[PDB]
Amino acid sequence: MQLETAELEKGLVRTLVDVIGHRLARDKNNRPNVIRAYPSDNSNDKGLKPDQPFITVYCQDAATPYGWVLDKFVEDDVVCYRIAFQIPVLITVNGKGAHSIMLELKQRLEMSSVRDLILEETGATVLDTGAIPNDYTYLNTDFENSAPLVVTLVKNSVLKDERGSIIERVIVDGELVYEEGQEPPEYTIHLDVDSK
Amino acid sequence: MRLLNRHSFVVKRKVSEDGYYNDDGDWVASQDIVEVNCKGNIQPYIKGSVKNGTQIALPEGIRLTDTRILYTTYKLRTSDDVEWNESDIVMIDGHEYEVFMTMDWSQQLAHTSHYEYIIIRRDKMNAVRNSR
Repeated sequence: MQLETAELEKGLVRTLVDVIGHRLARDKNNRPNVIRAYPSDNSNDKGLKPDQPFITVYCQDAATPYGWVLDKFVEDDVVCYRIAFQIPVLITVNGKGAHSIMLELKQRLEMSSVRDLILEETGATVLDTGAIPNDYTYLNTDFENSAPLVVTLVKNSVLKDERGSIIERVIVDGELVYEEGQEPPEYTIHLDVDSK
Repeated sequence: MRLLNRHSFVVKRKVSEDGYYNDDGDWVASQDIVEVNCKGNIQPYIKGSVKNGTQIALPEGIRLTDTRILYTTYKLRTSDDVEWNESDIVMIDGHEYEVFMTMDWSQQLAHTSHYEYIIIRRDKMNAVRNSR
């Protein structure tokens, strides 16, 4: 499995539709309003703001606090590497009662279930979950209630080194001497070992 | 006059001024809403950083903000905490426009006394009720 935030966001979006979809608004296709941040298509088209309440998913960054390389192994003749990653994600609810919805979303991510569905879709484990503020932003006319939350994930990624190769034959030479630097060696041992 | 009555629009005035705070602290708007027919003139408001039909790009999507200036002889009122009344609503293009500013030019001259208002398009949000 390779690590790609584009897939983690999609998996989280698909999971949230079932986990917390009953509290959200629904579009013309009856689907709950969960979307990825900064919507756009065809390199210039821009999405419209859905009907409230809705959810936004945005991946912040990715780091490797756990060393630099976790494993190096051979799976088939191609060499492989494994690396441990950490990915903080930001989920926000916009509308009225955003805090009341974020609280229930928090209380469900900690269940034994749900954490299995997340791993089934994204193949990642939930590591931490931060606090929830209760924000108000003026916009125009009326304030909008919002409630962000940060959910950190952990995943292992594997890549293939197509430039690598393996050793399958070894040739060894040796000598024996009574004294250091004895120019004609007392004995010479030549060895050759094949994998087969 | 003719130019002051070029446009016809609907105004929603909350005739009752009995809004109050519940025993739980929530706000309850005045109950009796009444529709009226009025005539005036509506033009775009060009001043400073004012935004007429301006598309706004946000991480959450796209918004649309608009604001206009209205000349009329009808006395519309904005929110007032001392008099304890709420503002009026003006229906333009099927959307709501809340009266935010007023300028009293009445009682100045015979044939040219009027009023000026700045009306801002109401933002989109979901509805909730607290009525006791």
